[PDB]
Amino acid sequence: PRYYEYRHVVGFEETNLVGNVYYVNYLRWQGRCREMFLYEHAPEILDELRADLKLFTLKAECEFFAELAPFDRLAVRMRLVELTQTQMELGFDYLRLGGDDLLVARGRQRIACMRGPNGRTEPVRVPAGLVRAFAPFRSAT
Amino acid sequence: MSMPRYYEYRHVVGFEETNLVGNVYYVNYLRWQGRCREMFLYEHAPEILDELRADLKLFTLKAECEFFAELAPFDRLAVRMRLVELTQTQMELGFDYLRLGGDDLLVARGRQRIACMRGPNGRTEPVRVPAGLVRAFAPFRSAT
Amino acid sequence: PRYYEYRHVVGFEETNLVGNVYYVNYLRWQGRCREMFLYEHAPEILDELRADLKLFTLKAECEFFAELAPFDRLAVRMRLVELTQTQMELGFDYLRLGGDDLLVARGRQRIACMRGPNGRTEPVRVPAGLVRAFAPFRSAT
Amino acid sequence: MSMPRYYEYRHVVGFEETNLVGNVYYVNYLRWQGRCREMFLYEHAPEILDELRADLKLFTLKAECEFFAELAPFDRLAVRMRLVELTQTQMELGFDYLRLGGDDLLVARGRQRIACMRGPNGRTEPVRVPAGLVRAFAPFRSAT
Repeated sequence: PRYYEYRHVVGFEETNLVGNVYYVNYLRWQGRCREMFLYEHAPEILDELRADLKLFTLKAECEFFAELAPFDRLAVRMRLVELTQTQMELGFDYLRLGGDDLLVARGRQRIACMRGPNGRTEPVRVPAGLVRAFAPFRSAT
Repeated sequence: MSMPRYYEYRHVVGFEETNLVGNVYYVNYLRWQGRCREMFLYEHAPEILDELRADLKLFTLKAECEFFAELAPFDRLAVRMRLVELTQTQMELGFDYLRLGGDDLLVARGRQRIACMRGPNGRTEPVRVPAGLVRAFAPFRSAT
Repeated sequence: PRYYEYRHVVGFEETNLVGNVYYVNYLRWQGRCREMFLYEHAPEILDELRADLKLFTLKAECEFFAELAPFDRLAVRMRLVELTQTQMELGFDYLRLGGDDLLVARGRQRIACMRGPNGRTEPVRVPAGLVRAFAPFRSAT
Repeated sequence: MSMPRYYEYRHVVGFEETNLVGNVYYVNYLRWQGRCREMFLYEHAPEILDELRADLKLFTLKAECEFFAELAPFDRLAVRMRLVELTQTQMELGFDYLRLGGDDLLVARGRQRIACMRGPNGRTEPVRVPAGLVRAFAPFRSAT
């Protein structure tokens, strides 16, 4: 279990006039996937994130290979690519679950942990709890 | 006067774009890329809509953004777009995000790769970038 | 079972600087709830909705009684208020599921079924399949 | 010259706002109410932000919209807002949506009820509408 899975049934609001899913939604799903991971494996991070901790997204990207239709069942699999003192690089595989599974997109995010008054924040070491939650996903043993 | 120009999209940050942290949720930066590129189309090649309603599709092959600072509600944003690369059937767009103030602060940089296609939704074949679009992007084409 | 239930865990993107859920999201959940109802009870409507059928929202409204926080578990219960020849009035109860359940909002939508070229559409009788799917929700027997 | 005026928010419809049907997804109309009301604040009472960051909260008690026509991508929209009612602690805003063309077509009408509050997030007490805000809305106050 080296990845976290977020499942989603595509809705009409996510489509555009061409009939497929508008590209922005793929980036939105990265955030949804990453926060559900926190909800299920490190809920304590919200209290921090509701306090003074901040998760700053340094980079967000997605490459698209195929299209998605309304009501396609999607599985976004998140993996930990790299964990540094203060940052985390996350990888996302987007699978359309059907008669057969199809990789419709692949993305990445780099996030930095930070604390301090808005405008006067500084990078902080990845919270111990989050590092523990990442245990099964870390390449390092 | 023939120096490559950028197409500028200006936006005043609202509250819907902010999260509990107090700054702009990252997704909005990618949204603004689409908004910027479509307002460019609206102003320079509105006739592309008729094509987009028929069989023409602008398929985004890649979208990315790197973030350097924070944006707060009511901040004045300027998204500057340039055509950085044009092949037979694809276009690469560059986006520079600036917070307008005394000193314009670069808050992020983005990029998109788009492929032109025509065909039965699901049975699409690549097509050469529409002539009208190529001409429209001409003045905003970056050489470097 | 006179209502359909859509469950959702509130995420960070749905909050604003004040820490609660931005009001627009409540209206978005009505659409999400109504389409998941279709997905589970009248999936054939998509094929129609991907063809020439159109669900035109004539009215959408929501009244707010309390606030919602990130990661609160929400239950949106949808009921059929009225079913006419061509229209449907839907009611939505928004419950925050916690130690105790709290009614945080209540909304309504009126939708009209229509067919025809965009700009030249006309109201059509509610599709037989949808009427059947509404059987357990109809006041009429 | 003293006739009640409306505050106008103009928006060019984009592709993100459209659904597979080809018109604007209904949710966007409610979005535009917030956008319109906040741009009003930005232009007429920007200092409210400092209050919104501290303890002031604009709680939306009710939001509604009725739809009469369709809006397509690239349509020019005008959302006109008026203060329709002002009590000690609440405000009711009216929104008229028009598609701008030769003949401006009314495509929808909306309304919002907002309550002013201050206090520990969850332990909020109602407060009288801020003086600065009341004055800012003055010229856009509707009597009927």
